[PDB]
Amino acid sequence: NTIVVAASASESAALQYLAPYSGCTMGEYFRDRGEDALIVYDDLSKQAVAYRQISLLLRRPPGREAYPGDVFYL
Amino acid sequence: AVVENNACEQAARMIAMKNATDNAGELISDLQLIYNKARQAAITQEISEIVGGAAAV
Amino acid sequence: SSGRIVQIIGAVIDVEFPRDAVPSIYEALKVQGVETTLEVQQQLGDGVVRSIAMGSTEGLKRGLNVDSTGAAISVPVGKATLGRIMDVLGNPIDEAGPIGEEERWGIHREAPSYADQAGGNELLETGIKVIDLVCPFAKGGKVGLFGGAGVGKTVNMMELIRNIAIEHSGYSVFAGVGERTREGNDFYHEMKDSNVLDKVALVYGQMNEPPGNRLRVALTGLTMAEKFRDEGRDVLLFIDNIYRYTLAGTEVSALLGRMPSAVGYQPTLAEEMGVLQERITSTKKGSITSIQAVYVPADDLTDPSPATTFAHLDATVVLSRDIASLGIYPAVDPLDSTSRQLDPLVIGQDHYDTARGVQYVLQRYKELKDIIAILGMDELSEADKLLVARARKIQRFLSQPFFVAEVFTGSPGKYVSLKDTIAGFKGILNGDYDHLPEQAFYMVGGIEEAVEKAKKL
Amino acid sequence: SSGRIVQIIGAVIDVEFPRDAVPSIYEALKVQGVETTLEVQQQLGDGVVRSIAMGSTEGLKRGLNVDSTGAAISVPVGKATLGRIMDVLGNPIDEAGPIGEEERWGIHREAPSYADQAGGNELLETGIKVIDLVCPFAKGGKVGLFGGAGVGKTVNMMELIRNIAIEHSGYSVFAGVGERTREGNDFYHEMKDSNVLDKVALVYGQMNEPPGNRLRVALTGLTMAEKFRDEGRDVLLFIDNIYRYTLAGTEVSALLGRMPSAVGYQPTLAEEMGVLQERITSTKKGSITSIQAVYVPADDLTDPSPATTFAHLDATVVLSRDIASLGIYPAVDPLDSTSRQLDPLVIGQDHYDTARGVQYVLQRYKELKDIIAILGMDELSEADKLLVARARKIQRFLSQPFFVAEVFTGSPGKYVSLKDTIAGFKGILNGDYDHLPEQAFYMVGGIEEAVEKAKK
Amino acid sequence: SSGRIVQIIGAVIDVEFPRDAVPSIYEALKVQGVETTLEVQQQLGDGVVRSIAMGSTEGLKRGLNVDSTGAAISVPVGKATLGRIMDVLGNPIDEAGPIGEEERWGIHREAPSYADQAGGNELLETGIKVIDLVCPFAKGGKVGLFGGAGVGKTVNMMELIRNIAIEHSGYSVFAGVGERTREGNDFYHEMKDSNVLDKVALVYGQMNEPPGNRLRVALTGLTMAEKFRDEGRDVLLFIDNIYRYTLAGTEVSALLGRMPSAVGYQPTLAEEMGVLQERITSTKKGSITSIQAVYVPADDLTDPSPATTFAHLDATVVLSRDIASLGIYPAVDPLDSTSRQLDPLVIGQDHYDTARGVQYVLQRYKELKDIIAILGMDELSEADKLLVARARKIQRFLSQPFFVAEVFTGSPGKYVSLKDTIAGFKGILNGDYDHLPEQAFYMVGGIEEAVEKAKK
Ligand SMILES: Nc1ncnc2c1ncn2[C@@H]1O[C@H](COP(=O)(O)OP(=O)(O)O)[C@@H](O)[C@H]1O
Ligand SMILES: Nc1ncnc2c1ncn2[C@@H]1O[C@H](COP(=O)(O)OP(=O)(O)O)[C@@H](O)[C@H]1O
Ligand SMILES: Nc1ncnc2c1ncn2[C@@H]1O[C@H](COP(=O)(O)OP(=O)(O)O)[C@@H](O)[C@H]1O
Ligand SMILES: [Mg+2]
Ligand SMILES: [Mg+2]
Repeated sequence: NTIVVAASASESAALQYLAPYSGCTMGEYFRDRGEDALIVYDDLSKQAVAYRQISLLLRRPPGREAYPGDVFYL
Repeated sequence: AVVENNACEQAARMIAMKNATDNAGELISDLQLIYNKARQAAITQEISEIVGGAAAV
Repeated sequence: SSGRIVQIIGAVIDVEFPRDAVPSIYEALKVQGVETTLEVQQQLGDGVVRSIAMGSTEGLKRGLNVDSTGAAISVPVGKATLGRIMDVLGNPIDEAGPIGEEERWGIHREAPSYADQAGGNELLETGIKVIDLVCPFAKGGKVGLFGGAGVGKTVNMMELIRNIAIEHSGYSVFAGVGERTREGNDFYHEMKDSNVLDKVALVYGQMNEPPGNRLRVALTGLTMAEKFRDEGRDVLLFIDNIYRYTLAGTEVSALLGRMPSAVGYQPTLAEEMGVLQERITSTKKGSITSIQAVYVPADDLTDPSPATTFAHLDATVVLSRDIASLGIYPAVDPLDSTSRQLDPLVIGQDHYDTARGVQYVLQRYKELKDIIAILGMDELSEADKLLVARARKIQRFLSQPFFVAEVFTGSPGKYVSLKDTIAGFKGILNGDYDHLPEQAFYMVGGIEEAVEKAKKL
Repeated sequence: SSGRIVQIIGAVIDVEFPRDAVPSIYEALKVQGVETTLEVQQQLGDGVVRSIAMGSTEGLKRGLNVDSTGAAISVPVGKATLGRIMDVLGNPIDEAGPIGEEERWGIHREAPSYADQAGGNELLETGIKVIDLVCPFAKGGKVGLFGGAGVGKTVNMMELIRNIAIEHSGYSVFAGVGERTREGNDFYHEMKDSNVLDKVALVYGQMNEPPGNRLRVALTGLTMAEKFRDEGRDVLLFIDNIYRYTLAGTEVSALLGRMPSAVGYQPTLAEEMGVLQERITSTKKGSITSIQAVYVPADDLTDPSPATTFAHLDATVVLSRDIASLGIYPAVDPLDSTSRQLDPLVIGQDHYDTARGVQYVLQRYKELKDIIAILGMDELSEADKLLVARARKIQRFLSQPFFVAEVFTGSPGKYVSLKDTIAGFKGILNGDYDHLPEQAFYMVGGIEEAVEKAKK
Repeated sequence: SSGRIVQIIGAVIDVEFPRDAVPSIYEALKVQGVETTLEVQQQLGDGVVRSIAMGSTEGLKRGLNVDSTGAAISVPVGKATLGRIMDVLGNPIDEAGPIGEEERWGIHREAPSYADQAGGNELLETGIKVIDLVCPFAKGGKVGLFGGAGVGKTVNMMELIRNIAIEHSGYSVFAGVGERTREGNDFYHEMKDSNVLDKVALVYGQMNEPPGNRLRVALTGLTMAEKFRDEGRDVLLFIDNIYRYTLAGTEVSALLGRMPSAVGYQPTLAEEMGVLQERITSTKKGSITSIQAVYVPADDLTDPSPATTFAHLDATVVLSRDIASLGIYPAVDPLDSTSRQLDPLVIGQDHYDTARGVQYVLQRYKELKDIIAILGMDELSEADKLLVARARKIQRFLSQPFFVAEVFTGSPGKYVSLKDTIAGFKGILNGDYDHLPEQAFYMVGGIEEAVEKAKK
């Protein structure tokens, strides 16, 4: 009954940033056809660390704890 | 013997509350050193964030 | 003449125009072929303007032609906005067709003048006991509901909308700024079921929208409330999160080329706060009663964003994390919340001595709590024991069941009048209920219900 | 073809190449005169690569000719590495001749796949009472020994090497990453004197080295352990300070042109930790059991380098300066040390119930510290007084004399089996030794030695 | 050759010069047609120097011609500075005409060398009994001065000025760093009415001045004290707050765009403290001894500004409200004041035994005062009552009439030598004067004046 989506620790930070949106799209297939789905994001903090790395290496200007300003929007 | 034991009870209560006041002041001095360390670290972290934000703009 | 997009970094887009046709500051711009609007923030020189999108940047490329409208973002105003849901641009986001307005207004405006100001002192009864006791509201006044995440700002705002706006003879504007889509749908069906929706205009920009929407949606709602105020009417205005206007201004700020101020904020924090807050006020033409809930980050009232919001309000209601964590709701801290109408010439002498007596007994018990936590109850004097028992009964009697919170408590809600509140708190303060247990005053309503509950323990 | 040095700032050297001959990322380069090895990190454009030297940069000038080798840094692997000491480049540093290897492996490779992962929960007995009680180990598992400066990390690892060597018959790789040169000489002469040197391969890049050597030496030791794992063996990997890999990535980070992250760290911190830590695992071909010492800066566990290190491990042993200041060694905080093998379907219900009861008694003792400091033990209730008495006997019985700590004290070391540890802590928790004094529970092996120490 | 102003941002002015006539670091520049002086901080390249204005920049434009003086800021030195108020440039700010000096000196110079140190640990006699007994001053030493306002700081400073001028044939220089204008006018009129104005040279750098003036005003007063030291004298130098010197360094370093250090301070904090404090020494010609009042930020002694300041201080004098409420003047706490010279290798065994005996008797009286407060005088023994009587006699003998306080006390002032202080306090400590009442020991000079006071 479960799809497992994995973006582990030695993979690229882009795939670690894009894994909750991809699993959300896979969960949203069942939502759009009148069925019910449940999703776990087991670390959103590590997704924020991966997006902080991508934002610092693109030289976007940082804020509190060197996180980008759009991280709440993330 | 009962009245003299009551006076000895009040003298022991005097010694115990003086000891409780002194140990409370010892814990206050230790926590004040921890507070001054945290205040200095908070000022240093806020200045590092302001300087790193200003260097990227 | 038209410009072209030269740079897209996040929500911030740079457009190059010819040198005789540079758009002004806060001019709306239309991207050709994609349904997106840009608002000009800065003029950078050499024909280049820097702007924020009022939509998603996924379909945008460099090289796209951009037209200028010659004016600011204009939204519909009038009584055609009543009963409708609009976005930041004034387009309808229900499915009820087009808005048939007769007038459009730009969202950027001056504050009213010093000579235009008018302040009354008429009391506005709420039916919540702690709000009627320690923070009395004013008709055409400004109300803040400060508090952290989860302490009850939205439930308190829904109880004030039930106890004020349903029996209000005038019009209302609700502005959802950077909040949950589920709560926005829940409120629309609640005003639709109660036959109240025909007097209320809804303006929504949710938390998943681009930062440009969340930056201007409060200006859109205030523009419709300004048209209703300058028509001569008495207007209500509810903003569920005015902090989200600030936070979206954080999100664009260093990408606009600003160096950061303290605690990571924009350096223009107080000026952007004052430009929005100085237009909300009541004038000599009409009156606006505004209720705004203010988010407090990590329950820190000395964080700079709520500390700049504290000076703009007439009546401040501060919700405590500690009191909600003791299971007590509405969870208003009665020592940290003040009001300008807490004056003996406004509410009378009796109300003022009851409120200051409650605050004195609670401030005394705040200093006695750790002493009972270390040594125990028996080690105090007799007046301390009587004052701690009367204070715990005061802290349980400040609680109240709500009509909008019956899905959370299971128990029905109560409306308590001002005189019932003053008589009940005076009866607890005078020692007329020193024989009842402290659990009899928890979630009851009037003082008679506490007496009825004490016979069931 | 050949390039020319255009920039030297510290350990970081920019080399300009011709445009059809730009070397790849992680390619080794050689300076033509001095034979300094460089390793390419970035391609900046314009023919220019940005690299990190594997050695000293004093004496180098702009304009020197640099050759490219065409491949990465390759170290000797196999049977010939055993008994030998090598540096980061694979050169021998033990004055014993060349290494007679048959193959060399590059030090950069990918992690093994998800389908190649191996599960297992077979218990590894360590002989240390607190480690076997509250955070037990597994074969093919991963161990962190967290702790601040001078709290014991190396003493515990030397005891874990000595007791894990009893029931293990395969090979071992020991990697010194940024620690004391005197500790490397002592461990080599100890293994050479007791004739276990021919099973252990030694790699050392210590505190005296330039930060490229400290940045890349753990990859060399892991490459040798990966060759032993991919021959189908069961191997032990010991790394003294993995924190010192990370700090070497601090020292070159601003010289590589990066904007700093929080508290001055590199922005690629979790990715460098993940790319190193995901190669350490057991696979279906063979198994690696790994013990790593992990430094905690300024005794702060919420510093980002240990806080990123915590989720890469199966068992976590946290040491404390307060417990060592009470005189208790091996100084393990039992309320901060966890492992995934503490689970009733792995170790049984009895051992799990004894460990949960010990942690309950120590947590309720930790909650009474300020009220015991202000008013004393006399104003507690009677069950609270009994629990403080049993808690001090548990805290004294968690200490143990070590075989490697025989030089510090003169008391002989003890090996305690798991059954005696479960029976002794169960007998303390049940009330069987409420008549014993608490100082009889200090620095003994079994509960029977506490019984003989009580009659003295 | 002259230059032109190219940039005005606040008090920071950039001036462009021709390439063969770039002026030196710390050179004084003059704007043509205006009364504005600039001090060069940095050389930026292409002839452009970055400088700090020593006044208001309102009304300055780009394009103004700027002349170079060829040297640093040069102040008048010698006997003509005595009795006069001056600013940081040495211009008079009293309305009393020009200073008639014979010599001008620049304010930047090195510390005296290793071979120019005088040697030994020679004491400076102040004539005050509590200072020469409990916290003795060294020649070339540094004195931290603590306490608030209204407890007699200014009266102690005028008495030190009068004592070093009359009894030791030396001079004094006051440097007010961050001087409030109301208190400087008050201090000037108090020194006219106490006849000590002609013994001290006054330099003020006021609070409403830009922070380079408040940075260089102590160097101006130290230059005048160096000329007085090089005439063969023993000089006192008073610094009104050293924390405002540190904060003016923070402000000047923030205006130049330097990256700030820990807790907000300048990264050159210890160096800018050391350039000022290493010039205050004892040399082979004469000595300068400094008295500097210290503010502590947030009551934190481990803050970087008092931690850098306390590394240079040789003594501390703590002023107390509770001693001044008892009528005892000067209000120096004998238990809280410390000295590095209070050491039996420095001052001998006899002075050390008398001072530690006085400090033990006052500490035992301090705890017995709480005993008398908790349970009454009947709890104490005969030896405790004898120590209370001797301690009240010691506590009243620490008071002394001053020559600058004869309006206040209504008595003639006294100068007490160190020999008479050690002999008098030894005579109280040995029980030689137990037959005298305690009120004879109040406000006299030596112990013989207390003996003739107890006949009246
Ligand atoms: N008056 C109340 N009675 C009962 N539960 C309440 C009350 N107010 C809040 N709560 C509980 O706390 C939650 C958070 O309240 P909410 O108004 O959503 O907080 P906020 O808007 O401040 O984030 C509610 O959903 C409910 O579970
Ligand atoms: N088990 C032990 N018994 C006695 N002393 C110990 C023990 N463990 C550590 N110590 C003491 O602590 C010191 C530091 O230990 P070490 O392992 O070098 O610490 P770390 O690796 O954390 O820097 C030892 O040299 C010794 O003095
Ligand atoms: N030596 C002294 N004898 C008598 N009274 C003194 C003496 N020194 C100070 N006082 C009293 O203390 C008060 C404060 O002195 P002052 O030096 O002016 O402190 P501040 O300069 O901080 O105001 C004076 O008004 C004076 O009455
Ligand atoms: Mg809410
Ligand atoms: Mg070690």
